[PDB]
Amino acid sequence: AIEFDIQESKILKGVYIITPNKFRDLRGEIWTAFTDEYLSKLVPDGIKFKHDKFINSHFNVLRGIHGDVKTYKLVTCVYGEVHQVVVDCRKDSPTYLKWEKFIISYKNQQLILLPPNMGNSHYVSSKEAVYYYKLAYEGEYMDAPDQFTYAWNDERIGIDWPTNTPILSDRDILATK
Amino acid sequence: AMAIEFDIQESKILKGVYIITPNKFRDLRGEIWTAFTDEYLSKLVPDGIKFKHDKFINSHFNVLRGIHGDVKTYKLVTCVYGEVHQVVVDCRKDSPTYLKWEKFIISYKNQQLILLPPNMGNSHYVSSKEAVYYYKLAYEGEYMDAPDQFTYAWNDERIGIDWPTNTPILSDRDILAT
Ligand SMILES: Nc1nc2c(ncn2[C@@H]2O[C@H](COP(=O)(O)OP(=O)(O)O)[C@@H](O)[C@H]2O)c(=O)[nH]1
Ligand SMILES: Nc1nc2c(ncn2[C@@H]2O[C@H](COP(=O)(O)OP(=O)(O)O)[C@@H](O)[C@H]2O)c(=O)[nH]1
Repeated sequence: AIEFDIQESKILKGVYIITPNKFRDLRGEIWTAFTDEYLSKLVPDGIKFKHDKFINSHFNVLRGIHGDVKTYKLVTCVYGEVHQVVVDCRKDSPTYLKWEKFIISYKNQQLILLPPNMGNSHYVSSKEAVYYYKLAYEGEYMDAPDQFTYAWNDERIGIDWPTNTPILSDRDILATK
Repeated sequence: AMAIEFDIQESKILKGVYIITPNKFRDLRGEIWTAFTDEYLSKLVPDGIKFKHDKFINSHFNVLRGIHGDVKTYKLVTCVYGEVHQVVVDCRKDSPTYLKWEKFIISYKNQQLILLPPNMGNSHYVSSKEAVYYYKLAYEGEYMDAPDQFTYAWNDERIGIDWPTNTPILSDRDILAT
């Protein structure tokens, strides 16, 4: 019954697009976002998905670009719509500072796996959105002080966003200067 | 850095059922919160049993789902968008509260995750326009799909659940139980 299509990105090595199946009828939809059996093999042995988070954001909010040295992230949108943008922040990568966009609609389920040293960002194109992500890492959670931040509009990255005037946290503003 | 926190209270009326309340960082952009960590919450289920399965149910207004359960699955349930009337039923025949129930009205204003042990009846009713229902499942071995689950009628008079309507939208499984 439960299934996952798993494709590697054609642009960024190590980034995977996971597409679950669902039971859909007129009443709504039911689906499995993760099982340990099918998806734990996306991260190397000894590192476990052990942390689930949600971000409720309003229209025109942009969060990013955030990353750290050890955390794998499995991300999606379970209500509304986001422009999810993954940035290659691995300095030893031949695609360093290239990016890939997924427009993730809660009607079309797509989970994106980001390895460590990748930049995570998203922009809310719907009225509200709910962003779900699982984190896999060893040891303590890497909070804001232990993360790096690239500016949402860094010209070296050149991300194509739907606006020039998003709503940004003070952290995400600070990175523009 | 606002630290990740969980308040954990046992239900005053159904032994073995826990109400988990996370903290949140709220600002003008919206909200960020942690629904689960292994470090804080794995101790809600006995040793050897792991939360290993995450599911979502997107439903419309007036949809009722339930009452579903099985012999071995622990469930950690909440609503991450909209509002549900979450109702837990004690389906443990040894229990002195067998077929009693407890309601939690769950939304982002009262962000609340409910832990159900095995042999408990899980149900919810969607009181908002749309809702997203998130739940984690902990169990050993294979997933228990619909044929290996029990079903009590949403309106079973022996249970006597107070729902906001007499005319919910029901799956054919949940109708069959009438
Ligand atoms: N792909 C997928 N299908 C699911 C999931 N959960 C439930 N279903 C399907 O939803 C269908 C309807 O569920 P339900 O009405 O409770 O039981 P049934 O009518 O007796 O099968 C079943 O065929 C399940 O296999 C899931 O996580 N993923
Ligand atoms: N309570 C809680 N706070 C969190 C969580 N995740 C992040 N935060 C906090 O949210 C705040 C805002 O993050 P952000 O604006 O991106 O970074 P900041 O501006 O440097 O604080 C920080 O203080 C984090 O510690 C969580 O799961 N729960």
